[PDB]
Amino acid sequence: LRCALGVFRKFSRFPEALRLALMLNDMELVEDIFTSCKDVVVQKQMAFMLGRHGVFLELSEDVEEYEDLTEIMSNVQLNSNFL
Amino acid sequence: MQIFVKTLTGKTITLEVEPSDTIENVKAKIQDKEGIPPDQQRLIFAGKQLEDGRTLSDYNIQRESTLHLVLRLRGG
Amino acid sequence: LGMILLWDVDGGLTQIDKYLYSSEDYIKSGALLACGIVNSGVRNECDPALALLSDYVLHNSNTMRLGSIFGLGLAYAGSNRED
Repeated sequence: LRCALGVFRKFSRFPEALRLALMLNDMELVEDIFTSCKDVVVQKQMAFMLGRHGVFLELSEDVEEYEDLTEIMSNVQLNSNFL
Repeated sequence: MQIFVKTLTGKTITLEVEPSDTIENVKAKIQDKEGIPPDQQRLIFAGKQLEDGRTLSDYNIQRESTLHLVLRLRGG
Repeated sequence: LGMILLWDVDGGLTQIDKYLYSSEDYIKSGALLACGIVNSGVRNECDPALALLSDYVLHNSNTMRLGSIFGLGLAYAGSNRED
């Protein structure tokens, strides 16, 4: 089901290990199929429970799936302005 | 005159230019210091995009004002 | 005025400057503190060391010394930038 990872291992980020959910931030970047659940998990990574993630999505596939980060950053925030 | 070119890498670049100089000459100076060609270079002044066809005076760029440096980022 | 244009990057710096230029310790340091309110959550290139650092280096006195560090710690609260 794999889409309740980021919001419900913010449960698991602080007490166990800060790298553990960062290893699950890696597990986000592993299950790259395809865009839809990929988009929605990382929606919350910007302005919903934390930020400080905008250095981990400038990898070698900067086309649209690793150009989500800019759209994660301020364009869906502009959609929250479009609210 | 001196100006400031601030990167997004926390690094500030100083260049000696003249107020009538074009933007592409400044990017050529950036290439002289760094080796990055100007097509891979983007410059932002107070949230405004700079065009190589105009001068520093056209954007009212004066002594030791702060620029922004973002790089061309293409993948695949 | 920072609450008035909230979650913004497009025109928040433009609305401050029409009431910024008064040569006052109290009007500017409230208006430049409002600049950290507008970009709160954008964390793009607005002023990592551009405007509120130019506010802070004015200091020998009242809220120029004070009202410049509150805005950046607000706008970059979601940051973990060490610099």
